[PDB]
Amino acid sequence: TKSERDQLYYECYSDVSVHEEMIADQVRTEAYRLGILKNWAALRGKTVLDVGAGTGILSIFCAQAGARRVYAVEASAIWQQAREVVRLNGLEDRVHVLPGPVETVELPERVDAIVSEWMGYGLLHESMLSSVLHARTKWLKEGGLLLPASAELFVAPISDQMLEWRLGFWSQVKQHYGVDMSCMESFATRCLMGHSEIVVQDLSGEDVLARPQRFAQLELARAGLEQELEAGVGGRFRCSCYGSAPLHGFAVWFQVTFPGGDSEKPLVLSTSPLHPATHWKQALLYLNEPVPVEQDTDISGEITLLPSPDNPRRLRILLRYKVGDHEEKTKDFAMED
Amino acid sequence: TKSERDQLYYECYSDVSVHEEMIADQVRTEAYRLGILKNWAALRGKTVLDVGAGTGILSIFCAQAGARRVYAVEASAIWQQAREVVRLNGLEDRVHVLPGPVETVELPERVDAIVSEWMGYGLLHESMLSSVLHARTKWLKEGGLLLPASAELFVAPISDQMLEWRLGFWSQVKQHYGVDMSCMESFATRCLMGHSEIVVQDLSGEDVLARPQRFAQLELARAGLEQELEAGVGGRFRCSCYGSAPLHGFAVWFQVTFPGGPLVLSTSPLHPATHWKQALLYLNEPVPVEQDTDISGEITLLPSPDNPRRLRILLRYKVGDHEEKTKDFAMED
Amino acid sequence: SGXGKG
Repeated sequence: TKSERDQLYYECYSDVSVHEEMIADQVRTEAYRLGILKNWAALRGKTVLDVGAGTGILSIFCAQAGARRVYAVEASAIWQQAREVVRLNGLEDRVHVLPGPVETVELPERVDAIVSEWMGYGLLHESMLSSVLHARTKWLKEGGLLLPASAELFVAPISDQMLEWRLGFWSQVKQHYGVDMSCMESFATRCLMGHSEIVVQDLSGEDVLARPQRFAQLELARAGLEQELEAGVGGRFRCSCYGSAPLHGFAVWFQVTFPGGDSEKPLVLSTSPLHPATHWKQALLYLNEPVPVEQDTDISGEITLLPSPDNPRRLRILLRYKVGDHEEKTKDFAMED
Repeated sequence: TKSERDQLYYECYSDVSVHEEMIADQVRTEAYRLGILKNWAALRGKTVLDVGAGTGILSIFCAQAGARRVYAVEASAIWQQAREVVRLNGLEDRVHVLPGPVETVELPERVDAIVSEWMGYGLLHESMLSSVLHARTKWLKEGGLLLPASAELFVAPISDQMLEWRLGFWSQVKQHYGVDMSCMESFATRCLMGHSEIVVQDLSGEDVLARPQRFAQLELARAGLEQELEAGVGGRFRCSCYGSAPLHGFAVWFQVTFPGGPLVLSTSPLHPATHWKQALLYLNEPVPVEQDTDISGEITLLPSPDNPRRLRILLRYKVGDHEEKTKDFAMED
Repeated sequence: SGXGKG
């Protein structure tokens, strides 16, 4: 039900813990602060719409960069906290916290820029991007600024060292307690790998088994992007493994890019396992069991990110993949609750 | 509905992660191992029922203690894994995995001893003790052994350093990003403290604000224990604070004791951490306390009306000269 | 862990 689903989604942002997690993510929050500041020349003395303003922090960054008027639109009850944060910082004459969905807000003017932090796990979980695109079409002046301006999706095959340790735990029990439990390994593999949920977990370079590849890109100014979201975002990929390891599946992550403005140097916010950890971690797609691979084993496939039929805000990923000389396989995943 | 609820409960143990967590808990697993093996004199050549045998590990310890036979009863689908574990260890001749609830299993014979790891968060969440007591009445021989034999419940007032950090986070935003968010602290306090859920979280001794107080003791052989569980187990407590701190509420924890062959498995914050952590009961907001501030109260652990396996805690408390207050908590999901 | 889980 939409009244329930959307209402409950916005109510999840009315609690402190999610905002604590987002604002405690210094990689994310500083990237926005600096990406906004990089665009001082387009923002100073100009007007901004903040889509999904939360506690108001990004709208405040825009005012500190010199924006004349910021419309901070927030559909959850957290807008009331944003109103107090804005006043606490001496900004209520310029930054206007507006309750409700951006889809129905009525601003007194089109704006020079939109800022929004709309990205969920696996980039598109929560399905907020459509709201930003709706706001761009309705409210952004021609040639106006979008912050960030684009997103890119990346994949790499992985050998998850933590998963390997959890599966190997059962073969270690005998040395610790004198009871052989090595026969539990197949059961543990079915439980931890055989399900069909997208798993949000932090990896490192030690887990990455081949050079990461971009498999899709989302340029927010593009008119056709809304319908691509409905049909599925993604693409084919092909890589060659660095070395021998048990292949456990794939990690999907994203980056977003802020235009460089006067500096002519764009700022990239990345969620790669090769870069500092963020609250988004990575989105892990486990195969049903490990598959041994070696140096120069080719792995290919196709990944599609779709809204789930049951809940339009729940990310589904359809994976098709081929490891080496093995048969083509498929697996259909949905975001873990 | 009871049949669907019991099936869902047993199913929650059919997944590997909970068994991994329990067996990876070295404090718990070593304590049960030693509690069993140190009872070799009473188990040698005797028969054992393992109530809720899980993967079968405790049944194997009983065999190592010298048991002549172990009936390992397990209601979740994990019984299939226990049967494989028993075979891999060469013990199918003397450890017999029997699937299903212990309340309806048909054992071949009464037993000399029961072993069971039945404790939930806050000791009684899951309400598995009644199953062990049912098995004792039905299957334990006169004078038979129960491992563990007793449980004790403790409470202490706490100043949760992690909660303090989370509440103070909002006053630190200005230093990180140049935006003052200190006004969020009251909102954060309502969100994190103002609910009525029991929070399972691990504390350290640093968080304990007064000498812990034992408020109940459960001798598992004692007559009528079943009906006490339904009516609520608990007791009154009083204590005096160590020093000045914001009181955030109370922590409840437990220990169990094995006949000595006495070995105690503790879940106290003052002892090594276990997967049970502690059960935290937060007041609606912090209350300042000082050295020798007196705190008294009463704690009752009950089944929740809506779900007999969900722990409810009724708290009455009085801090110093403040008025007596109550708060009614139910286990977080 | 719980962003957008609503």
